[PDB]
Amino acid sequence: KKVYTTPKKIKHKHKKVKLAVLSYYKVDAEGKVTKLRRECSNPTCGAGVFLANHKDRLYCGKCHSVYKVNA
Amino acid sequence: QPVNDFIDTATRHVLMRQGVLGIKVKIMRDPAKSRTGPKALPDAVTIIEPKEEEPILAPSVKDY
RNA sequence: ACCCACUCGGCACCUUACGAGAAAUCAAAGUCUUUGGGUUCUGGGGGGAGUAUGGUCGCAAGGCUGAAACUUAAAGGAAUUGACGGAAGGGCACCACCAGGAGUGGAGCCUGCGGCUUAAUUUGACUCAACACGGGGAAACUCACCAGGUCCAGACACAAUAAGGAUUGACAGAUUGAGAGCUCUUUCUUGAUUUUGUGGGUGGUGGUGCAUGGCCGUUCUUAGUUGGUGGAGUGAUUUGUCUGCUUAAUUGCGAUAACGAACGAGACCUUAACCUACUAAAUAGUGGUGCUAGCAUUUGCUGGUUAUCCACUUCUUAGAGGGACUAUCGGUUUCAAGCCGAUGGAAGUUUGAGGCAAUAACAGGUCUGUGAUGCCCUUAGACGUUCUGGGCCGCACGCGCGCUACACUGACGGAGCCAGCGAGUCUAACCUUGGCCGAGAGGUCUUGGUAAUCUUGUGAAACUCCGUCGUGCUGGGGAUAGAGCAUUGUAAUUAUUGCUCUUCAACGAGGAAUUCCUAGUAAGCGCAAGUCAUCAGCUUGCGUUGAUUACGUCCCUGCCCUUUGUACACACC
Ligand SMILES: [Mg+2]
Ligand SMILES: [Mg+2]
Ligand SMILES: [Mg+2]
Ligand SMILES: [Mg+2]
Ligand SMILES: [Mg+2]
Ligand SMILES: [Mg+2]
Ligand SMILES: [Mg+2]
Ligand SMILES: [Mg+2]
Ligand SMILES: [Mg+2]
Ligand SMILES: [Mg+2]
Ligand SMILES: [Mg+2]
Ligand SMILES: [Mg+2]
Ligand SMILES: [Mg+2]
Ligand SMILES: [Mg+2]
Ligand SMILES: [Mg+2]
Ligand SMILES: [Mg+2]
Ligand SMILES: [Mg+2]
Ligand SMILES: [Mg+2]
Ligand SMILES: [Mg+2]
Ligand SMILES: [Mg+2]
Ligand SMILES: [Mg+2]
Ligand SMILES: [Mg+2]
Ligand SMILES: [Mg+2]
Ligand SMILES: [Mg+2]
Ligand SMILES: [Mg+2]
Ligand SMILES: [Mg+2]
Ligand SMILES: [Zn+2]
Repeated sequence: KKVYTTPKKIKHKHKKVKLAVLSYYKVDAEGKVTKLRRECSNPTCGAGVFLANHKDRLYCGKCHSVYKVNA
Repeated sequence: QPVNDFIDTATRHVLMRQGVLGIKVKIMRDPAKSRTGPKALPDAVTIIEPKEEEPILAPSVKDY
């Protein structure tokens, strides 16, 4: 045929990071638990799901994308 | 037309290790049994066999 | 000198074969496994080789005598069937000529092929049997090519990572052609579906048509193939299946060691022709009758009225039959098959035109029709796939199929005004009458039709009539180009197509060459269908107008058949 060319640099992938996560939650000296990072008021995302804190920006990841609640 | 009428053909493709073979089968059915269609080939010309006669016999006539 | 009969001894031929032979053949090549008249000579698989060496003869060239080592499974003979020939004899044919028609080859354009060019201009096919062919009319799609961007749709098995999370998704920004979370920033989300690896798959318009199937094209506009019983031959085989004649035909007559048959041809089938005979029909149509318009008026003539009734089946439709068998007569001929003319006939060229079509051959074409396929290649920075954009159309030029033309048998303008084959919309937007609007193209409102019911009498075009023009590249011709309007489509730029004004090229009948064709044919002329969102200068069919000239031949060319040669048989590649 011909085979091979390229100006180098092959595109990578994604990794989906790591994180030993959900430490976000705070429980006092025996033992009241207060939620850090607000949860989402979407009837398809029963308030377990949380909102990520960017700039301006609070974001529901469970809404696979949807909805942009912002404080 | 008798081909349409009397022969039945089928080709099948037998897929073997080294390549494939084409099988064709032809069957010609007995026309004389045709049940529902020409009972013979268009070719076929039968003459009915005559009857050995004993003629002569001077006139005469029967009454009923 | 000649004729007849005979007889010795010659050179030969003819016919037979008791007989001989592997056969071809042989009065010897017979009297041979039932093997002996006398005698001379030579051979013992093929090469090596009539070579080496010695002897001998020769002026020489060379003659006579004449080894081995080694190598090799065949060399060879006769005949049979094929296959092939740049040998001979016959034939067959408008993919051959003859007699001609209409042209192509010259021009502009259309369209395929080469070539060049190019990021790419995807590719197959190259004598008939590649080149308007791949149904191949490509704007995306198609698509295979090029510039680039996603995705896995990577079955399954083992293994590894790993619930303290194997993996999935993303808003905004960056980024990107892109409102692709492709990647990145950032930080939620998801929950064992995936991920990583190896093994194994899988897709592929990747290769191989010289690995195959299937299909197709070609030989073939051809006429060939085969067995029964008998004849011939040790046998393979042959005869039948053939000199002749005849036919489109191994179609038949006839001849005849053959007789009588089967495949292919013919028969058969489809379509076009003929039925005042049959069965009928408001999805076909006629006459009558009403209701009714116009003109005449003397009853008349010409129309309207998907039912106002009655009858019919000639025209239309399609079931069942019938019809033609080259019939009658005659001429010709081996008075055979047949051919020829005349009459009759719807029809007498296989009635015209098709479908189907044996055995066999080709390294014909097709893996780019197929979830037909072997093998090879490739498989996550893909040759998988999809998205965006370009390309198949690129233009010094060679070649092929075409379209339009060079005008006055014409162009133009009004008017007459007639086909046949077709096709159309369900979970959809197909075929479109009618009314308005619009110069046109078209637009808009409605409408009938899943259809002999409506489009549609498809009022098609050539054509016919009356005019204008008047031989002047003219008002023949309409290439090229400008400017505008619309239609299809997400998209029209490299201009899909349609309309309008303008621009008005070559072309003044085409060198060498070359194609096609014999009657409702050639030629001219348009239509429907295929393709199709849109695009036919292409095709498959259809009807319309409708000739000239053969009704012969072997000169050219192509093929077939005999004879004949062969050391070919993988068969002259
Ligand atoms: Mg021979
Ligand atoms: Mg001629
Ligand atoms: Mg000429
Ligand atoms: Mg594309
Ligand atoms: Mg794997
Ligand atoms: Mg592997
Ligand atoms: Mg494939
Ligand atoms: Mg082949
Ligand atoms: Mg093949
Ligand atoms: Mg090839
Ligand atoms: Mg002919
Ligand atoms: Mg015998
Ligand atoms: Mg023969
Ligand atoms: Mg009738
Ligand atoms: Mg007559
Ligand atoms: Mg080949
Ligand atoms: Mg194929
Ligand atoms: Mg092309
Ligand atoms: Mg052609
Ligand atoms: Mg006119
Ligand atoms: Mg206007
Ligand atoms: Mg309706
Ligand atoms: Mg002019
Ligand atoms: Mg003109
Ligand atoms: Mg069309
Ligand atoms: Mg085409
Ligand atoms: Zn939410």
